[PDB]
Amino acid sequence: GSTRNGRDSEAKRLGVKRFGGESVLAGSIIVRQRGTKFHAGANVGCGRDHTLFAKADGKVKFEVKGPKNRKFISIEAE
Amino acid sequence: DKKSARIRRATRARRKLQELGATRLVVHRTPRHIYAQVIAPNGSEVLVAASTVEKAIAEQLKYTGNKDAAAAVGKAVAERALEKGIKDVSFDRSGFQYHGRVQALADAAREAGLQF
Amino acid sequence: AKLHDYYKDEVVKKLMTEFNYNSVMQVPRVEKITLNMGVGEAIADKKLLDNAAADLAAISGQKPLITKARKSVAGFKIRQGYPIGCKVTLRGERMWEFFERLITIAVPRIRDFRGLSAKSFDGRGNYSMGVREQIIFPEIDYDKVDRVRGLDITITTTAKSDEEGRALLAAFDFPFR
Amino acid sequence: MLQPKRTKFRKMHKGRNRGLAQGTDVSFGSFGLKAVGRGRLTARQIEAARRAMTRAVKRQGKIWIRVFPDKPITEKPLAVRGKGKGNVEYWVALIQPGKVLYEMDGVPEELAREAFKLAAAKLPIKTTFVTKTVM
Amino acid sequence: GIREKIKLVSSAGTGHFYTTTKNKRTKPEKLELKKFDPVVRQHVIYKEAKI
RNA sequence: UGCCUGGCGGCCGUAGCGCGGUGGUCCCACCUGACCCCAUGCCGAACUCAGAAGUGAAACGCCGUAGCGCCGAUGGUAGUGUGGGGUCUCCCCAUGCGAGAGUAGGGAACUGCCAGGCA
RNA sequence: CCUAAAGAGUAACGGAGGAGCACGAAGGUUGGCUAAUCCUGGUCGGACAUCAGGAGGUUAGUGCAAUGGCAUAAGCCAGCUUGACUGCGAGCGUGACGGCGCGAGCAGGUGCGAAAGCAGGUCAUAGUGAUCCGGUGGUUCUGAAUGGAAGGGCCAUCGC
Ligand SMILES: [K+]
Ligand SMILES: [K+]
Ligand SMILES: [Mg+2]
Ligand SMILES: [Mg+2]
Ligand SMILES: [Mg+2]
Ligand SMILES: [Mg+2]
Ligand SMILES: [Mg+2]
Ligand SMILES: [Mg+2]
Ligand SMILES: [Mg+2]
Ligand SMILES: [Mg+2]
Ligand SMILES: [Mg+2]
Ligand SMILES: [Mg+2]
Repeated sequence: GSTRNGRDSEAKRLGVKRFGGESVLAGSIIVRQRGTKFHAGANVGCGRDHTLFAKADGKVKFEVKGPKNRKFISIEAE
Repeated sequence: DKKSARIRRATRARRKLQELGATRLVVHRTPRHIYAQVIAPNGSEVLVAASTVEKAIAEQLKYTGNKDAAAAVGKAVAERALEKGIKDVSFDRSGFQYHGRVQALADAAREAGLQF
Repeated sequence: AKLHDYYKDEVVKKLMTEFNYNSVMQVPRVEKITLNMGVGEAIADKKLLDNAAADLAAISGQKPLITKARKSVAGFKIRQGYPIGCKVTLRGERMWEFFERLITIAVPRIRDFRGLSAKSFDGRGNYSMGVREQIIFPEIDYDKVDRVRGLDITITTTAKSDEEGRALLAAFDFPFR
Repeated sequence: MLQPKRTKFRKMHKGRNRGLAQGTDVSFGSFGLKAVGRGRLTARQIEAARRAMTRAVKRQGKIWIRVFPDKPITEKPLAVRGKGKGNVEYWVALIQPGKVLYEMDGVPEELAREAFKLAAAKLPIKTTFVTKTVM
Repeated sequence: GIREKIKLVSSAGTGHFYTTTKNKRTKPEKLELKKFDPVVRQHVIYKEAKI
């Protein structure tokens, strides 16, 4: 016999690149993600692939806001 | 419900203005009255305000909930804003169509000298 | 006009005593009367619905909305976005004017009429009925129609129970059996 | 022979069988057969033990089977060497210490003990007779 | 692989073109879009032509 | 100063549904018209405008009530880092970390800015 | 997608599925809107068509697998449109490399919006192929004595 499986795709190296309290330059990618597991907070942008990036220098801060308990990432200007 | 449906309409723009960090000119409109507030970027600090519930403005008017009243409140809020010295604001229609009374208020505020 | 003044100046007081309401706003009001021509045979020939719409236009005196299919159904051979009917909503003046022509003129002219049913209620006091022929109304003529077509009528009311709904309609002398 | 009517997947990782059981109380009947050992019970073993148990009570009272064989086991044919996971041959329930396997009601304890003794001889796992507690 | 490549040519007569694809069966009519012509540095009408 | 109402934030179900009671001077809501500004893939329902006869019914707000949702200890248990051990498919011991579920119990929110009415 | 051991990565002729496109709107923007399913009543009409109300609360939808997302909707509808722009790009992710990806902001010119603003294609992740040789258009480059031209370069693009 044989197998009909045997396929996979390359790993995409998603996930958090800069954790809480880390100092980042503007432009720095904070998280790579499929869809917005995290949402952009203050001084953070969301790219077309839902990458969150710093729009300003400062420290990364994770926070849960709203009734749904959504995870936001923001940059505390420092 | 109507109010909840309007809060929904207002959220996108409000969240956006919060992100930009703009001084808002928030308008509220009822069948009988129309209100106006210049709220600071932080969002928990009213700088100036005006309304047809205020007797200073209401005494001069025929009816409080019409275009002509809105025009008056628009002039009122703008003058008080320029007194403190604000000028640059962003209009927040707060879920109401930019039309009729809301438009009238906004037009009057521009003509008065607010920059939007 | 006729039934509107008839409601305000008579029917209000009757129901104020009957059910013993406190406020006048607690009294039931006829919110809207909705028509419906569920033309499901227009999938082959669309002209059937166009002619049906023209008939419904004359009856109500208002432009009909062409309703679409909500989902695809294999049993009836329909796909989503196919026109399979047309409704009309009536509020204010055109509501009463139609309600006038319904009760007095149209209902008696039904072929082999033996009173309308009084069991047709949903639970929240909203009546329904099934008109068999469209020619019962004065606007439509017997000779001019190409094919006979029935239609549905639904009378939405600001009611809570069925007894309050039938009591409201009974005040307008609605043919019951 | 007990077996899921359908499954999302045909084949399952071997996995492991650590921990103590859930469902350690006599919940339905008055008397239970409880696993003291750890292992796998095949559908055939569950059936063989059921039959012995049922016959012993002469189809009097009621018997619950608390365990269900929902784990598919594959095997490779003879004289095969790789070339993909084997075919599903049978089904098992994973048993941990404390699992109540069977319950019984509407018989004397004396008869229940006998029936469960006959059932236990069909099972690869060490068992113990247990009774319903008030709390 | 049905959509054919086309070029949109500038109406400014610069010879500047954009390329895109087009389903020629479904949409036989010629594509026509105002696009930025960098040679004249103006938004001008671009019209479809053969690749 | 206090009470009530509106608007904008802070705080995310101990803040939600239900059940019982309660408010119309102002405010808010429904409500009254619609030729118009504007609007319906039909409809002044909504949107919108011009109004203020009626109404606190619905909605909205406020007060009570564990009836739910929900929150939730303590202890124990599961798991587990390091070291050691056994009867080693799985466990135990020393030490550190320690759930989930459940139990007692709770729960009928809290707070700044501006404006208006009332005493 | 799982194996994958709660950062990334991670093998087997391990366990399961998909791609080799589509779309000038299915892109942009402004304004608006909110699902499935069931219950009750109703011409033809039936288990299921369309109408009304209630419960429900996204159990729907998303151009195509699966996963992660989506109500401020990323879902649905309409108006006007071509930003599916040109030159660039602080900074960052990911690769042995060739490469691949995210990107605020700057200049020019544009669309939508009263305006704040948003727009360098599409909810995101597949839809692909180096170099050489050659073709087409452009070009303030080169042009074997000189002027030209051929040929070459550069920019855009195509083919097997
Ligand atoms: K579009
Ligand atoms: K559009
Ligand atoms: Mg993967
Ligand atoms: Mg494991
Ligand atoms: Mg504890
Ligand atoms: Mg706990
Ligand atoms: Mg990992
Ligand atoms: Mg790990
Ligand atoms: Mg390795
Ligand atoms: Mg799209
Ligand atoms: Mg020469
Ligand atoms: Mg020469």
